[PDB]
Amino acid sequence: TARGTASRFLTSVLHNGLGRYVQQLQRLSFSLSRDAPSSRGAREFVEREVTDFARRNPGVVIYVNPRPCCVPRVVAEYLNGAVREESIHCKSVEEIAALVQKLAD
Amino acid sequence: LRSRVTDRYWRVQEVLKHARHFRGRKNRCYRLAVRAVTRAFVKCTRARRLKKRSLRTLWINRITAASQEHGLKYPAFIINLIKCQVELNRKVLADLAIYEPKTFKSLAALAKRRREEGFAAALGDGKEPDGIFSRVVQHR
Amino acid sequence: VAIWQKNFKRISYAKTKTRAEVRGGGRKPWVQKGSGRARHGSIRSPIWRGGGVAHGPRGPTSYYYMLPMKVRVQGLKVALTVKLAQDDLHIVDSLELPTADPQYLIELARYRRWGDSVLLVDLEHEDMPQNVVAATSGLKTFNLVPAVGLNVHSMLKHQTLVLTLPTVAFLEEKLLWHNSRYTPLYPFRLPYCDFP
Amino acid sequence: VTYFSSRKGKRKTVKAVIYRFLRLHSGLWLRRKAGYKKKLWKKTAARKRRLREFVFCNKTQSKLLDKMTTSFWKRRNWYADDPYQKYQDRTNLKV
Amino acid sequence: KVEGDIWALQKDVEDFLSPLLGKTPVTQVNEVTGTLRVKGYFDQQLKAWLLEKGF
Amino acid sequence: FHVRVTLPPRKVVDRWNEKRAMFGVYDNIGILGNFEKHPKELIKGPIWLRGWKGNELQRCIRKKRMVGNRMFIDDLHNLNKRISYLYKHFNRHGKYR
Amino acid sequence: GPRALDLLRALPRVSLANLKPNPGSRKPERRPRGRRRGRKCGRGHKGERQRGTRPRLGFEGGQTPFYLRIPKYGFNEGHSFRHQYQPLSLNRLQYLIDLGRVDPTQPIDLTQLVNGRGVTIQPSKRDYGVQLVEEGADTFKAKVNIEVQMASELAIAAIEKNGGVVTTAFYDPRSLEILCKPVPFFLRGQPIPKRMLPPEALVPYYTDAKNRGYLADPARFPEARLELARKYGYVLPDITKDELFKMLSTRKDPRQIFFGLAPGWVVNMADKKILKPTDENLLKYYSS
Amino acid sequence: KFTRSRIPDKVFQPSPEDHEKYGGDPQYPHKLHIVTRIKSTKRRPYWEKDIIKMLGLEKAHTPQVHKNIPSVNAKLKVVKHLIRIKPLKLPQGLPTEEDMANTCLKSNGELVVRWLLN
RNA sequence: UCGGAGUACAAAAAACCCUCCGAGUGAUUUUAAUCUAGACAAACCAGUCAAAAUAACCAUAACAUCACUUAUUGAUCCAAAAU
RNA sequence: GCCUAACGAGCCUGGUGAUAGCUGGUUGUCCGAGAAAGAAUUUUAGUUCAACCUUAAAAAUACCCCAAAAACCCUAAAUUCCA
RNA sequence: GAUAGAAAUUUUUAUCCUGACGCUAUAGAGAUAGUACCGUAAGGGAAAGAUGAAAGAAUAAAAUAAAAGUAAAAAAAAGCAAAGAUUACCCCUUCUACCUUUUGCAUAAUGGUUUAACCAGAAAAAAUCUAACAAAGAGAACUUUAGCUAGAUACCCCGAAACCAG
Ligand SMILES: Nc1nc2c(ncn2[C@@H]2O[C@H](COP(=O)(O)O)[C@@H](O)[C@H]2O)c(=O)[nH]1
Ligand SMILES: [Mg+2]
Ligand SMILES: [Mg+2]
Ligand SMILES: [Mg+2]
Ligand SMILES: [Mg+2]
Ligand SMILES: [Mg+2]
Ligand SMILES: [Mg+2]
Ligand SMILES: [Mg+2]
Ligand SMILES: [Mg+2]
Ligand SMILES: [Mg+2]
Ligand SMILES: [Mg+2]
Ligand SMILES: [Mg+2]
Ligand SMILES: [Mg+2]
Ligand SMILES: [Mg+2]
Ligand SMILES: [Mg+2]
Ligand SMILES: [Mg+2]
Ligand SMILES: [Mg+2]
Ligand SMILES: [Mg+2]
Ligand SMILES: [Mg+2]
Ligand SMILES: [Mg+2]
Ligand SMILES: [Mg+2]
Ligand SMILES: [Mg+2]
Ligand SMILES: [Mg+2]
Ligand SMILES: [Mg+2]
Ligand SMILES: [Mg+2]
Ligand SMILES: [Mg+2]
Ligand SMILES: [Mg+2]
Ligand SMILES: [Mg+2]
Ligand SMILES: [Mg+2]
Ligand SMILES: [Mg+2]
Ligand SMILES: [Mg+2]
Ligand SMILES: [Mg+2]
Ligand SMILES: [Mg+2]
Ligand SMILES: [Mg+2]
Ligand SMILES: [Mg+2]
Ligand SMILES: [Mg+2]
Ligand SMILES: [Mg+2]
Ligand SMILES: [Mg+2]
Ligand SMILES: [Mg+2]
Repeated sequence: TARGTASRFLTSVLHNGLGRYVQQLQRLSFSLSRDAPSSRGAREFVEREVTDFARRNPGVVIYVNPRPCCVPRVVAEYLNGAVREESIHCKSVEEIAALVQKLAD
Repeated sequence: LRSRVTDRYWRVQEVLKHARHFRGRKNRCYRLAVRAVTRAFVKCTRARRLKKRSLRTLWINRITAASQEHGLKYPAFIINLIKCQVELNRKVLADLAIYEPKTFKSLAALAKRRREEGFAAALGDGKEPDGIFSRVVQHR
Repeated sequence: VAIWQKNFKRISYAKTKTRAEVRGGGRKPWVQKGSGRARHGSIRSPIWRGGGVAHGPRGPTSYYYMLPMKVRVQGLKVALTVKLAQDDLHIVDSLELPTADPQYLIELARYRRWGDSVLLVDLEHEDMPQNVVAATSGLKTFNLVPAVGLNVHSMLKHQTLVLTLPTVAFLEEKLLWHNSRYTPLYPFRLPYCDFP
Repeated sequence: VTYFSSRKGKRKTVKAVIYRFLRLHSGLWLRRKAGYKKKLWKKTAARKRRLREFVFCNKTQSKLLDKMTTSFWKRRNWYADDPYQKYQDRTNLKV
Repeated sequence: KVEGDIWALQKDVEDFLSPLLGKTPVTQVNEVTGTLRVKGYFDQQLKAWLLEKGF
Repeated sequence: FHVRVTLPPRKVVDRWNEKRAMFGVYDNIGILGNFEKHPKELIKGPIWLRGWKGNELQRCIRKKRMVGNRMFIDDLHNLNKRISYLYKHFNRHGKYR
Repeated sequence: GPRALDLLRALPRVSLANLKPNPGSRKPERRPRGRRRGRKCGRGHKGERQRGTRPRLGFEGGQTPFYLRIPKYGFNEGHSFRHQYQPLSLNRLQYLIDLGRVDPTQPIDLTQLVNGRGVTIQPSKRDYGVQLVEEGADTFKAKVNIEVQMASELAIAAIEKNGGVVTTAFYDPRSLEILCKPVPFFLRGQPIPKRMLPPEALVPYYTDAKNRGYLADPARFPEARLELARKYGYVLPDITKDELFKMLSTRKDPRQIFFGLAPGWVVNMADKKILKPTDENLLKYYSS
Repeated sequence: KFTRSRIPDKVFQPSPEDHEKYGGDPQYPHKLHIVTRIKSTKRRPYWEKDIIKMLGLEKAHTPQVHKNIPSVNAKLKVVKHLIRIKPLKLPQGLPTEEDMANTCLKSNGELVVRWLLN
């Protein structure tokens, strides 16, 4: 509901895209597990295509943490200081790739 | 094996978060909130459907205002702008009326000229006289 | 086979009193009409506070069913086959040990990379050597069972299976008998022409 | 019909169905036409013959009688000189 | 009781049954079980075919 | 819907105790033992439920037939009333008929 | 062959943590919870259906029921006393002989057929043994000493063509159970009983040489065999000068259940021994 | 009682002035119909609904090409009050196999063969 | 409860405490059988037709007829006869 | 009438979870298709069939349907069956 | 008719291996208790506990300050109280509360002040799906003219006036 939630006007960060386009994704931290069955998609993503994403986007610092966690998470920190925390719990590699690309965009 | 619900707090809060800004006991009591939240959502969908109609009516009113300010009626202005193959919708026309007064006056002058050419052609009933702005340009 | 093994032995000892078994509730708490409140019969109805359970669990319930014998034999065969295929089956001879130290078995297993859990199967209960008996009596993940105690549940529970040569021959003979056998006219415990 | 008996816990059968009906193993039920012994002096020869003839039952009645009877009456019987042994089976049914 | 290339068996069965029906027979392959399921009664014909093939 | 404010003591359950390690070890006693004993004999429980399964009415009937001569007065009365209620409900109530 | 075994090498360990039933094997149960499956929960509106007080199956709402307006006629009248005989095709007998289930070198009996699983006899269901049918008489090429309870005329002709012996005998239900399952009877611990004579309805069948009755006059057997051979246009084999004439002419006493064994004997299978009564009264009772 | 309607034959006998009024050839009838459903089938009988369904006119304001044979003319007569019928005109001939993907149907009824070339 | 006409104008069906006729059988002799294709009608139960083939009469009919002929009728169970 | 504040027949306990064709209630999300009544019935406050409808499976024709065809005193809209 | 229902005849090998895919103070016994209390009596019949190693550590210490109800902080034209929105709370525009029962309810037809905890679909004969073996299937008794064995799919809660016995 629009009346129940907040609102804002359309705007760009620091006049992005005017003189040059600066990617707003600053860092991407994956927290996964090396043996939990729910982290299998995250493990396959890290094995296969985290390096390709890092090479495609050199302006974002990617951290990977294998720790004993039950739910795997991804934390996207932007140039504004905004933090977006998403759960990659039980998702396919394609779903992880789509979510990561959406966060980058 | 006795099973009881343990997440009822979150089940209640998921509904109560959408009614915090209500008035009366509907923002507190769950029984009175579920009915009010459902009505709020139904009204949200209906008003989403009606927002386009409301905004189109507002744009039409603003176009009528500007055209009458230029000494022209809205139906004549629209039909002559269409006859001039100028396919600008009501939103753009209202934007021009508010923020581009000279451009809107030029459009009104063009519409009035096309109306005059149409009236002259209808009065003459002659095929050989063709208006300068009454010519139709096909796709190229 | 694993679900059957988990379930046929189950007897749930859960029982709740219905409205006919709760102590009181023998009379109408108030008259049907005029009182202005809701109509009720027994005060032990499931609606009431101390009333009985509407459906609940009813007495000891036995979830006992018996899978067909050929299906169970095929399950045993498939468990053995997957254990061999995934390099988790090891054949030894005579199941003898030098010492009765469980730590010796621990070192041997971690040296041979057998796995965290090992199940050792011997031919007969009374013929198991005292050395391995004492070694496995003090271990949790190293479990020693006779040939007749082999089953799919434990085979899947333990990462590594260890079989002796007589145990392998016994299992082979016992499992290959059902592929070319008649249906039992009477239970096979009774005498037959070619069966004990 | 008693779906669960009080002694054995089994399913019972109504004896009227077996007393006035016959089931072939193919699933068909055979019955006698009602009124075939009533007021024969008042009926034409063709009507009397039609009443005397045996008749079958449709799907609804067959399923009803199957529900009323138990599995002992749907078994395969090999009687000595059975009149309906030739009719026990169905042939050339293209469905 | 089919062991091996059940897909090859299905191909052979459909090739054998195509002239008899005038069209490719409808078949289902259960590879985890090792079963071929053809639409229609061809039991005697398939028995004779397997006898001739040597099974 | 008030929920507890403290962490419950985490149960340290082990998967390698005696019962869990020897669960159903002789489930194939017959098949691998030159048949003398059915897996029925390994079932421990009430006398009227060893190697048998039925719905509530059948279970009550079997209990009354087997151990009904040793039940207490109120227990036997409750069993009889439950048998009567189950008979009436199963033979006279329902939708599919 | 089994490429799944090689595929399993790459796959992780098969344990209890990764187990799945076949898809479609277990249809999920559905409970009356939610918007769709609530609100009368598939029972309907008011009446007897929603309250679960419907009448019985045969009830038609007060109309005279269909299963009650039909007149009673004898269809299953006396069904529990009609004699039943399991059919055994000559085709099935030849199939059993070819596959080795029954040996033609020995006299074929009901016990031998049951052991070879060719027939299944349920004496509690009023079965009185096995009858012989002619469904495979054209391709029957075996010489056996068959022993049945009823035999078709064409089946008898087909067997005599190859040169066997057909004998029809009677077995009361007790002796029939004993013949079908001798080992349970031997573990029962009771002496072998005498074989009851057929009732008056079956005496003519078993005392005629045309049916090869076991109580029939042996002097009339060759006449019946010759008549059969002349009717069906085949030469009657010289059975007397056959190598297996003893096996073809072996017979059971009309009071005898098994071959060789006698009524009153106790077969102690644990010690592999036979106990025979010697009392005069017992012997007279068992041989009478 | 409300039933179907039989249209008399004199209804479908065109006047000599009708050809000039509607722009039709007095000699050669046209070959193909362009039929476009305008009105809804609601509050109309089930036979009219079924005729609309079998004519492929389920969706409104979408032209469909049909033959000019009496077999379909009968159904078009049955549901003539819910449709607009025009003749299909081909100034550039039938579309060839090399011009299938570059054609369009104008609102005035001529199917152009080359539509927005290049 | 059953039948005919109108309602219900032209295949079938079609309701009202709608409008009118009727039936709960008589008279007479041609005393009118068995078996079986295929059909009508029909929720079911019931109701209707019927070719060919069989034994007796012309060696060429047998559908009993008439009274508006359409209605003139009652299921199981159970009781009685002589089955 | 009165028989411990309710007597056309006290109260308590047990049968008893009496029985209700009658009223009320029947608890997660999303998706697909989707029904207004002919006959019996102490039956019209209900059930059981039929016709519709749902879920699966076999097939091949299914609706629209020009001629031609369907009664005798007069008879409309139109019906049935069909390429 | 609803329904009731055997028998003749068969099978059953000693002991430990016993605890819990039962509840955790509206649950589990009614129970802290057949006690208070209610009836002349037979009889009915409850609710009520929460700190800490130490309270012989109460100038006592830490976690939630999360239900309904209030206070902090009474209200300013207009309207099922919300939505579209808006620089902006209202002011503007639009929507005849929700279940149940009905041909049809905003209906002035029923139900509910609110919160918390309890409160209502249960059965495998025939069938469908999956799997084992297959002219045979089933770990005994049966069914079998592709069938037999196993598993999963299914059928509520409250309410009378009454009747009988002591
Ligand atoms: N008998 C019958 N009742 C219907 C049908 N359609 C709707 N109803 C009933 O009508 C009511 C709901 O009305 P609706 O929402 O259909 O306008 C409900 O009581 C429903 O059972 C139908 O096709 N047949
Ligand atoms: Mg839209
Ligand atoms: Mg009580
Ligand atoms: Mg009472
Ligand atoms: Mg009550
Ligand atoms: Mg209490
Ligand atoms: Mg309780
Ligand atoms: Mg269901
Ligand atoms: Mg269920
Ligand atoms: Mg529903
Ligand atoms: Mg509701
Ligand atoms: Mg109703
Ligand atoms: Mg209701
Ligand atoms: Mg009546
Ligand atoms: Mg049998
Ligand atoms: Mg018809
Ligand atoms: Mg004739
Ligand atoms: Mg009093
Ligand atoms: Mg009730
Ligand atoms: Mg009623
Ligand atoms: Mg839908
Ligand atoms: Mg129905
Ligand atoms: Mg016509
Ligand atoms: Mg046609
Ligand atoms: Mg009665
Ligand atoms: Mg308590
Ligand atoms: Mg509060
Ligand atoms: Mg307002
Ligand atoms: Mg309204
Ligand atoms: Mg309704
Ligand atoms: Mg009303
Ligand atoms: Mg009103
Ligand atoms: Mg009202
Ligand atoms: Mg009311
Ligand atoms: Mg109201
Ligand atoms: Mg209500
Ligand atoms: Mg109220
Ligand atoms: Mg079943
Ligand atoms: Mg009475």
